[PDB]
Amino acid sequence: GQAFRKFLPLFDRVLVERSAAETVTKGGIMLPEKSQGKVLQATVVAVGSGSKGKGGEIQPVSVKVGDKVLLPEYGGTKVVLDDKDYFLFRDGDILGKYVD
Amino acid sequence: GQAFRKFLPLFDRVLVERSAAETVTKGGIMLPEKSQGKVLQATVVAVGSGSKGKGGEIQPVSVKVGDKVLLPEYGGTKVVLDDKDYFLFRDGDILGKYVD
Amino acid sequence: GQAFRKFLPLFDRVLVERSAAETVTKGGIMLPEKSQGKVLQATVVAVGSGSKGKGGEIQPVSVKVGDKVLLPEYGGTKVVLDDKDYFLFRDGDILGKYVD
Amino acid sequence: TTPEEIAQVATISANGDKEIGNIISDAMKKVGRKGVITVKDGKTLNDELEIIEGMKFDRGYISPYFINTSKGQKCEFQDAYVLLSEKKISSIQSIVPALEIANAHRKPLVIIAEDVDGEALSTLVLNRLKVGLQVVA
Repeated sequence: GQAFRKFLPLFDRVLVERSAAETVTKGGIMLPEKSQGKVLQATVVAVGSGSKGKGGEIQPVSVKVGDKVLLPEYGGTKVVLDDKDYFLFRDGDILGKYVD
Repeated sequence: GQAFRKFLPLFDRVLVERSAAETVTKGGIMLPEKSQGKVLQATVVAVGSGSKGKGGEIQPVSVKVGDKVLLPEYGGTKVVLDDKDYFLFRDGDILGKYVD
Repeated sequence: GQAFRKFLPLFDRVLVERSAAETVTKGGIMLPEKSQGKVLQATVVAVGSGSKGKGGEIQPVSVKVGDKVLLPEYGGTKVVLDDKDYFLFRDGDILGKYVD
Repeated sequence: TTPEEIAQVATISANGDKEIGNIISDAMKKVGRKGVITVKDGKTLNDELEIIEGMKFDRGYISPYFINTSKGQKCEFQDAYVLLSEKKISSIQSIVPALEIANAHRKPLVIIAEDVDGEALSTLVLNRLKVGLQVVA
Protein backbone atom coordinates (compact mmCIF):
# COMPACT_ATOMS: atom_id res chain seq x y z
CA GLY A 1 0.00 0.00 0.00
CA GLN A 2 0.91 3.65 -0.56
CA ALA A 3 0.31 6.39 2.01
CA PHE A 4 -0.72 9.98 1.24
CA ARG A 5 -0.26 12.70 3.89
CA LYS A 6 0.12 10.21 6.77
CA PHE A 7 -2.96 8.24 5.69
CA LEU A 8 -2.96 4.70 4.29
CA PRO A 9 -6.28 3.06 3.31
CA LEU A 10 -6.89 -0.53 4.38
CA PHE A 11 -7.71 -3.58 2.21
CA ASP A 12 -8.64 -2.61 -1.40
CA ARG A 13 -9.78 0.95 -0.69
CA VAL A 14 -8.45 3.71 -2.96
CA LEU A 15 -8.13 7.35 -1.88
CA VAL A 16 -8.45 9.84 -4.74
CA GLU A 17 -8.49 13.61 -5.24
CA ARG A 18 -11.30 14.92 -7.42
CA SER A 19 -10.33 17.19 -10.30
CA ALA A 20 -11.10 20.90 -10.22
CA ALA A 21 -14.64 21.71 -11.36
CA GLU A 22 -14.89 23.73 -14.55
CA THR A 23 -16.07 27.34 -14.39
CA VAL A 24 -15.27 28.84 -17.83
CA THR A 25 -16.28 27.29 -21.15
CA LYS A 26 -14.10 27.07 -24.26
CA GLY A 27 -15.65 30.27 -25.65
CA GLY A 28 -15.36 32.37 -22.50
CA ILE A 29 -18.67 32.08 -20.63
CA MET A 30 -18.39 31.95 -16.85
CA LEU A 31 -20.30 29.13 -15.18
CA PRO A 32 -22.08 29.19 -11.80
CA GLU A 33 -20.33 27.09 -9.18
CA LYS A 34 -23.56 25.72 -7.67
CA SER A 35 -24.65 24.07 -10.94
CA GLN A 36 -21.40 22.11 -11.37
CA GLY A 37 -22.23 19.01 -9.32
CA LYS A 38 -19.47 16.54 -8.47
CA VAL A 39 -16.48 15.89 -10.71
CA LEU A 40 -16.32 12.29 -11.92
CA GLN A 41 -12.64 12.60 -12.92
CA ALA A 42 -10.10 12.03 -10.15
CA THR A 43 -6.45 11.13 -9.63
CA VAL A 44 -5.31 8.28 -7.40
CA VAL A 45 -3.27 9.60 -4.48
CA ALA A 46 -3.34 6.56 -2.17
CA VAL A 47 -3.88 2.81 -2.55
CA GLY A 48 -4.36 0.02 -0.03
CA SER A 49 -2.74 -3.37 0.32
CA GLY A 50 -5.59 -5.24 -1.37
CA SER A 51 -8.32 -7.76 -0.66
CA LYS A 52 -8.22 -11.53 -0.08
CA GLY A 53 -10.58 -12.84 -2.75
CA LYS A 54 -8.35 -15.88 -3.27
CA GLY A 55 -6.68 -17.71 -0.41
CA GLY A 56 -2.95 -17.55 0.13
CA GLU A 57 -1.51 -14.63 -1.83
CA ILE A 58 -2.52 -10.98 -1.50
CA GLN A 59 -4.00 -9.30 -4.58
CA PRO A 60 -2.53 -5.90 -5.56
CA VAL A 61 -4.90 -3.06 -6.39
CA SER A 62 -5.59 -2.56 -10.10
CA VAL A 63 -4.83 1.17 -9.99
CA LYS A 64 -1.59 2.77 -8.81
CA VAL A 65 -0.64 6.16 -7.39
CA GLY A 66 -0.70 8.85 -10.06
CA ASP A 67 -3.41 7.31 -12.26
CA LYS A 68 -6.31 9.39 -13.55
CA VAL A 69 -9.59 7.50 -13.04
CA LEU A 70 -13.31 7.94 -13.63
CA LEU A 71 -15.53 7.77 -10.57
CA PRO A 72 -19.14 6.60 -10.30
CA GLU A 73 -21.92 8.86 -9.05
CA TYR A 74 -22.12 7.27 -5.58
CA GLY A 75 -20.01 4.99 -3.40
CA GLY A 76 -17.41 7.44 -2.10
CA THR A 77 -16.55 8.45 1.45
CA LYS A 78 -15.38 11.95 2.35
CA VAL A 79 -12.01 12.11 4.14
CA VAL A 80 -10.68 15.44 5.41
CA LEU A 81 -6.87 15.51 5.29
CA ASP A 82 -5.16 18.84 6.11
CA ASP A 83 -8.61 20.47 5.77
CA LYS A 84 -8.75 19.21 2.17
CA ASP A 85 -11.34 16.84 0.74
CA TYR A 86 -10.46 13.40 -0.61
CA PHE A 87 -12.70 10.49 -1.55
CA LEU A 88 -12.38 6.84 -0.55
CA PHE A 89 -13.71 4.28 -3.04
CA ARG A 90 -13.30 0.55 -3.54
CA ASP A 91 -11.02 -1.05 -6.12
CA GLY A 92 -13.97 -2.55 -7.99
CA ASP A 93 -16.01 0.66 -7.82
CA ILE A 94 -13.60 2.44 -10.18
CA LEU A 95 -14.99 2.49 -13.71
CA GLY A 96 -11.83 2.98 -15.76
CA LYS A 97 -8.53 4.81 -15.93
CA TYR A 98 -7.14 7.16 -18.58
CA VAL A 99 -3.98 5.78 -20.18
CA ASP A 100 -1.54 7.88 -22.19
CA GLY B 1 -5.80 -11.13 20.43
CA GLN B 2 -5.13 -8.29 22.87
CA ALA B 3 -7.26 -7.55 25.93
CA PHE B 4 -7.98 -4.01 27.13
CA ARG B 5 -9.44 -3.35 30.60
CA LYS B 6 -10.15 -7.09 31.03
CA PHE B 7 -12.08 -7.19 27.74
CA LEU B 8 -11.02 -9.25 24.72
CA PRO B 9 -13.13 -8.96 21.54
CA LEU B 10 -13.95 -12.16 19.69
CA PHE B 11 -13.24 -13.07 16.03
CA ASP B 12 -12.19 -10.03 13.92
CA ARG B 13 -13.81 -7.36 16.10
CA VAL B 14 -11.69 -4.34 17.02
CA LEU B 15 -12.27 -2.20 20.12
CA VAL B 16 -11.26 1.46 19.76
CA GLU B 17 -11.70 4.67 21.72
CA ARG B 18 -12.73 7.87 19.98
CA SER B 19 -10.46 10.90 20.07
CA ALA B 20 -11.47 13.98 22.04
CA ALA B 21 -13.82 16.34 20.23
CA GLU B 22 -12.48 19.75 19.26
CA THR B 23 -13.64 22.45 21.69
CA VAL B 24 -11.79 25.52 20.35
CA THR B 25 -10.68 26.45 16.86
CA LYS B 26 -7.16 27.28 15.72
CA GLY B 27 -7.80 31.00 16.26
CA GLY B 28 -9.65 30.72 19.55
CA ILE B 29 -13.39 30.47 18.85
CA MET B 30 -15.27 28.17 21.22
CA LEU B 31 -17.61 25.57 19.75
CA PRO B 32 -20.83 24.32 21.38
CA GLU B 33 -20.67 20.73 22.59
CA LYS B 34 -24.05 19.77 21.09
CA SER B 35 -22.94 20.38 17.48
CA GLN B 36 -19.73 18.31 17.47
CA GLY B 37 -21.32 15.02 16.43
CA LYS B 38 -19.21 11.87 16.56
CA VAL B 39 -15.44 11.81 16.15
CA LEU B 40 -14.32 9.65 13.22
CA GLN B 41 -10.71 9.45 14.45
CA ALA B 42 -9.97 6.70 16.97
CA THR B 43 -7.09 4.66 18.34
CA VAL B 44 -7.10 0.87 18.56
CA VAL B 45 -7.04 -0.34 22.17
CA ALA B 46 -8.03 -3.99 21.66
CA VAL B 47 -7.95 -6.51 18.81
CA GLY B 48 -9.53 -9.93 18.41
CA SER B 49 -8.08 -13.25 17.30
CA GLY B 50 -9.36 -12.92 13.73
CA SER B 51 -11.79 -14.53 11.33
CA LYS B 52 -11.67 -17.85 9.45
CA GLY B 53 -12.37 -16.78 5.88
CA LYS B 54 -9.96 -19.41 4.54
CA GLY B 55 -9.80 -22.98 5.79
CA GLY B 56 -7.02 -24.15 8.06
CA GLU B 57 -5.16 -21.19 9.52
CA ILE B 58 -6.66 -18.08 11.13
CA GLN B 59 -6.06 -14.62 9.66
CA PRO B 60 -4.63 -11.97 12.03
CA VAL B 61 -6.33 -8.60 12.20
CA SER B 62 -4.97 -5.91 9.88
CA VAL B 63 -4.69 -3.30 12.64
CA LYS B 64 -2.78 -3.66 15.90
CA VAL B 65 -2.96 -2.09 19.35
CA GLY B 66 -1.88 1.55 19.31
CA ASP B 67 -2.90 2.34 15.72
CA LYS B 68 -4.77 5.54 14.92
CA VAL B 69 -7.64 4.72 12.55
CA LEU B 70 -10.50 6.44 10.74
CA LEU B 71 -13.96 5.16 11.59
CA PRO B 72 -17.05 4.98 9.38
CA GLU B 73 -20.05 7.04 10.40
CA TYR B 74 -22.11 3.86 10.96
CA GLY B 75 -21.45 0.40 12.32
CA GLY B 76 -20.13 0.75 15.88
CA THR B 77 -21.25 -0.93 19.10
CA LYS B 78 -21.04 0.99 22.38
CA VAL B 79 -19.19 -0.85 25.16
CA VAL B 80 -18.99 0.62 28.67
CA LEU B 81 -15.71 -0.28 30.40
CA ASP B 82 -14.98 1.36 33.79
CA ASP B 83 -17.87 3.76 33.05
CA LYS B 84 -16.00 4.87 29.91
CA ASP B 85 -17.21 4.60 26.33
CA TYR B 86 -15.48 2.41 23.76
CA PHE B 87 -16.60 1.32 20.30
CA LEU B 88 -16.55 -2.15 18.74
CA PHE B 89 -16.14 -2.30 14.95
CA ARG B 90 -15.24 -5.01 12.46
CA ASP B 91 -11.83 -5.42 10.84
CA GLY B 92 -13.22 -4.71 7.37
CA ASP B 93 -15.28 -1.74 8.57
CA ILE B 94 -12.14 0.30 9.31
CA LEU B 95 -11.43 2.72 6.46
CA GLY B 96 -7.72 3.40 6.94
CA LYS B 97 -5.03 3.97 9.53
CA TYR B 98 -2.63 6.88 9.99
CA VAL B 99 1.02 5.86 9.55
CA ASP B 100 3.70 8.06 11.11
CA GLY C 1 -20.67 -29.71 23.55
CA GLN C 2 -21.57 -29.22 27.21
CA ALA C 3 -25.06 -29.77 28.62
CA PHE C 4 -26.54 -27.56 31.35
CA ARG C 5 -29.60 -28.74 33.33
CA LYS C 6 -30.40 -31.56 30.88
CA PHE C 7 -30.18 -29.20 27.89
CA LEU C 8 -27.47 -29.25 25.22
CA PRO C 9 -27.63 -26.71 22.36
CA LEU C 10 -27.06 -27.90 18.81
CA PHE C 11 -24.45 -26.69 16.27
CA ASP C 12 -22.69 -23.44 17.35
CA ARG C 13 -25.45 -22.16 19.64
CA VAL C 14 -24.42 -20.93 23.09
CA LEU C 15 -26.72 -20.85 26.13
CA VAL C 16 -25.95 -18.12 28.67
CA GLU C 17 -27.35 -16.78 31.94
CA ARG C 18 -27.77 -13.01 32.03
CA SER C 19 -26.20 -11.20 34.96
CA ALA C 20 -28.31 -9.73 37.74
CA ALA C 21 -29.61 -6.23 37.07
CA GLU C 22 -28.13 -3.44 39.16
CA THR C 23 -30.62 -2.25 41.79
CA VAL C 24 -28.53 0.27 43.76
CA THR C 25 -25.91 2.82 42.78
CA LYS C 26 -22.40 3.13 44.20
CA GLY C 27 -23.63 5.89 46.53
CA GLY C 28 -26.85 4.18 47.59
CA ILE C 29 -29.70 5.39 45.37
CA MET C 30 -32.31 2.75 44.58
CA LEU C 31 -33.21 2.16 40.93
CA PRO C 32 -36.70 1.30 39.65
CA GLU C 33 -37.00 -2.23 38.29
CA LYS C 34 -38.91 -1.16 35.16
CA SER C 35 -36.14 1.06 33.76
CA GLN C 36 -33.30 -1.49 33.89
CA GLY C 37 -33.87 -3.03 30.47
CA LYS C 38 -31.82 -6.09 29.54
CA VAL C 39 -28.38 -6.91 30.92
CA LEU C 40 -25.73 -7.22 28.20
CA GLN C 41 -23.33 -9.10 30.51
CA ALA C 42 -23.80 -12.86 30.74
CA THR C 43 -21.99 -16.05 31.71
CA VAL C 44 -21.76 -19.04 29.37
CA VAL C 45 -23.50 -22.03 30.96
CA ALA C 46 -23.80 -24.31 27.90
CA VAL C 47 -22.02 -24.68 24.56
CA GLY C 48 -22.83 -26.67 21.44
CA SER C 49 -20.72 -28.99 19.33
CA GLY C 50 -19.98 -26.36 16.67
CA SER C 51 -20.62 -25.59 13.03
CA LYS C 52 -19.26 -27.13 9.80
CA GLY C 53 -18.00 -24.12 7.85
CA LYS C 54 -15.09 -26.17 6.48
CA GLY C 55 -15.48 -29.71 5.19
CA GLY C 56 -14.18 -32.63 7.19
CA GLU C 57 -13.49 -31.43 10.72
CA ILE C 58 -15.99 -29.66 12.99
CA GLN C 59 -14.96 -26.29 14.40
CA PRO C 60 -15.24 -26.00 18.21
CA VAL C 61 -16.99 -23.03 19.78
CA SER C 62 -14.71 -20.12 20.66
CA VAL C 63 -16.22 -19.66 24.13
CA LYS C 64 -16.26 -22.28 26.88
CA VAL C 65 -18.41 -23.00 29.93
CA GLY C 66 -17.88 -20.42 32.66
CA ASP C 67 -16.77 -17.50 30.47
CA LYS C 68 -18.21 -14.04 31.09
CA VAL C 69 -19.33 -12.55 27.77
CA LEU C 70 -20.93 -9.39 26.39
CA LEU C 71 -24.17 -9.85 24.51
CA PRO C 72 -25.64 -7.84 21.64
CA GLU C 73 -28.94 -6.09 22.26
CA TYR C 74 -30.71 -8.31 19.70
CA GLY C 75 -30.32 -11.92 18.66
CA GLY C 76 -31.31 -13.88 21.77
CA THR C 77 -33.80 -16.71 22.20
CA LYS C 78 -35.55 -17.19 25.54
CA VAL C 79 -35.30 -20.72 26.98
CA VAL C 80 -37.12 -21.65 30.20
CA LEU C 81 -35.16 -24.25 32.19
CA ASP C 82 -36.43 -25.12 35.70
CA ASP C 83 -38.68 -22.02 35.46
CA LYS C 84 -35.54 -19.89 35.03
CA ASP C 85 -34.68 -17.75 32.01
CA TYR C 86 -31.65 -18.50 29.83
CA PHE C 87 -30.68 -17.03 26.47
CA LEU C 88 -29.57 -18.84 23.31
CA PHE C 89 -27.22 -16.94 20.99
CA ARG C 90 -24.90 -17.91 18.15
CA ASP C 91 -21.13 -18.26 18.46
CA GLY C 92 -20.51 -15.37 16.06
CA ASP C 93 -23.13 -13.16 17.71
CA ILE C 94 -21.06 -12.88 20.91
CA LEU C 95 -19.16 -9.59 20.99
CA GLY C 96 -16.32 -10.42 23.38
CA LYS C 97 -15.44 -12.17 26.61
CA TYR C 98 -13.88 -10.79 29.79
CA VAL C 99 -10.50 -12.39 30.48
CA ASP C 100 -8.80 -12.31 33.88
CA THR D 1 -43.37 61.91 54.99
CA THR D 2 -45.25 59.88 57.63
CA PRO D 3 -47.31 56.66 57.59
CA GLU D 4 -50.05 58.65 59.36
CA GLU D 5 -50.42 60.73 56.19
CA ILE D 6 -50.58 57.47 54.21
CA ALA D 7 -53.39 56.22 56.46
CA GLN D 8 -55.19 59.57 56.20
CA VAL D 9 -55.00 59.56 52.38
CA ALA D 10 -56.23 55.96 52.17
CA THR D 11 -59.00 56.74 54.68
CA ILE D 12 -60.23 59.79 52.75
CA SER D 13 -60.09 57.95 49.42
CA ALA D 14 -62.07 54.99 50.86
CA ASN D 15 -65.08 57.16 51.85
CA GLY D 16 -63.99 57.62 55.45
CA ASP D 17 -63.33 53.95 56.22
CA LYS D 18 -60.58 54.03 58.85
CA GLU D 19 -59.99 50.26 58.72
CA ILE D 20 -59.19 50.30 54.99
CA GLY D 21 -56.75 53.16 55.55
CA ASN D 22 -55.15 51.35 58.49
CA ILE D 23 -54.80 48.10 56.52
CA ILE D 24 -53.24 49.95 53.56
CA SER D 25 -50.86 51.72 55.95
CA ASP D 26 -49.87 48.34 57.43
CA ALA D 27 -49.35 46.87 53.95
CA MET D 28 -47.18 49.83 52.93
CA LYS D 29 -45.23 49.50 56.19
CA LYS D 30 -44.59 45.80 55.56
CA VAL D 31 -43.86 45.56 51.82
CA GLY D 32 -42.82 49.17 51.23
CA ARG D 33 -44.50 52.23 49.74
CA LYS D 34 -43.50 51.03 46.24
CA GLY D 35 -44.26 47.36 46.93
CA VAL D 36 -46.80 45.04 45.35
CA ILE D 37 -50.26 45.07 46.97
CA THR D 38 -53.08 43.10 45.35
CA VAL D 39 -56.80 43.32 46.20
CA LYS D 40 -59.01 40.24 45.97
CA ASP D 41 -62.25 38.84 47.38
CA GLY D 42 -62.65 37.37 50.84
CA LYS D 43 -64.73 34.51 52.17
CA THR D 44 -64.94 36.08 55.66
CA LEU D 45 -66.97 39.05 56.90
CA ASN D 46 -63.88 41.12 57.74
CA ASP D 47 -61.07 42.43 55.57
CA GLU D 48 -57.67 40.83 56.11
CA LEU D 49 -54.06 41.48 55.10
CA GLU D 50 -51.75 38.59 54.18
CA ILE D 51 -48.02 39.23 53.76
CA ILE D 52 -46.30 36.69 51.50
CA GLU D 53 -42.55 36.64 52.15
CA GLY D 54 -39.77 34.93 50.27
CA MET D 55 -40.29 33.28 46.89
CA LYS D 56 -43.79 31.77 46.73
CA PHE D 57 -45.10 30.62 43.36
CA ASP D 58 -48.34 29.02 42.16
CA ARG D 59 -46.95 25.51 41.50
CA GLY D 60 -47.51 22.58 43.84
CA TYR D 61 -45.62 19.33 43.94
CA ILE D 62 -45.81 16.84 41.09
CA SER D 63 -46.28 13.73 43.24
CA PRO D 64 -48.68 13.47 46.21
CA TYR D 65 -46.38 10.89 47.88
CA PHE D 66 -43.79 13.59 48.74
CA ILE D 67 -45.76 14.66 51.84
CA ASN D 68 -43.61 14.33 54.97
CA THR D 69 -45.98 16.43 57.14
CA SER D 70 -49.58 15.21 57.03
CA LYS D 71 -50.80 17.76 59.60
CA GLY D 72 -51.60 20.19 56.78
CA GLN D 73 -50.86 17.91 53.80
CA LYS D 74 -47.59 19.68 53.03
CA CYS D 75 -43.93 18.94 52.35
CA GLU D 76 -41.66 20.61 54.91
CA PHE D 77 -37.85 20.65 54.96
CA GLN D 78 -35.15 22.65 56.74
CA ASP D 79 -31.78 23.54 55.14
CA ALA D 80 -32.49 21.87 51.81
CA TYR D 81 -30.57 21.69 48.56
CA VAL D 82 -32.21 23.17 45.46
CA LEU D 83 -31.76 21.80 41.92
CA LEU D 84 -33.11 24.26 39.34
CA SER D 85 -33.57 23.55 35.64
CA GLU D 86 -35.68 24.91 32.80
CA LYS D 87 -35.61 21.55 30.98
CA LYS D 88 -37.89 18.66 31.89
CA ILE D 89 -36.06 15.96 33.86
CA SER D 90 -36.92 12.60 32.30
CA SER D 91 -33.95 10.21 32.23
CA ILE D 92 -32.44 8.23 35.09
CA GLN D 93 -28.94 9.60 34.44
CA SER D 94 -30.14 13.21 34.62
CA ILE D 95 -31.41 12.68 38.18
CA VAL D 96 -29.04 10.12 39.78
CA PRO D 97 -26.01 12.41 40.54
CA ALA D 98 -28.11 15.09 42.29
CA LEU D 99 -29.61 12.36 44.47
CA GLU D 100 -26.06 11.12 45.08
CA ILE D 101 -24.97 14.50 46.47
CA ALA D 102 -28.21 14.81 48.47
CA ASN D 103 -27.64 11.34 49.95
CA ALA D 104 -23.92 11.80 50.63
CA HIS D 105 -24.38 15.14 52.39
CA ARG D 106 -27.65 13.94 54.03
CA LYS D 107 -29.71 16.98 53.04
CA PRO D 108 -33.18 17.40 51.53
CA LEU D 109 -33.51 18.14 47.82
CA VAL D 110 -36.12 20.30 46.07
CA ILE D 111 -36.06 19.81 42.30
CA ILE D 112 -37.60 22.83 40.56
CA ALA D 113 -38.03 21.88 36.91
CA GLU D 114 -40.29 22.51 33.92
CA ASP D 115 -41.67 18.98 34.39
CA VAL D 116 -40.67 15.55 35.66
CA ASP D 117 -41.43 12.60 33.39
CA GLY D 118 -42.48 9.14 34.53
CA GLU D 119 -39.03 7.57 34.83
CA ALA D 120 -37.46 10.25 37.04
CA LEU D 121 -40.70 10.61 39.03
CA SER D 122 -40.81 6.85 39.65
CA THR D 123 -37.18 6.95 40.80
CA LEU D 124 -37.95 9.86 43.15
CA VAL D 125 -41.08 8.25 44.63
CA LEU D 126 -39.37 4.86 44.99
CA ASN D 127 -36.44 6.45 46.84
CA ARG D 128 -38.84 8.49 48.98
CA LEU D 129 -40.99 5.52 50.01
CA LYS D 130 -38.55 2.59 50.12
CA VAL D 131 -35.32 3.94 51.66
CA GLY D 132 -36.71 7.30 52.80
CA LEU D 133 -35.05 9.97 50.67
CA GLN D 134 -35.98 13.57 51.51
CA VAL D 135 -36.88 14.85 48.04
CA VAL D 136 -39.67 16.89 46.45
CA ALA D 137 -40.27 17.77 42.79
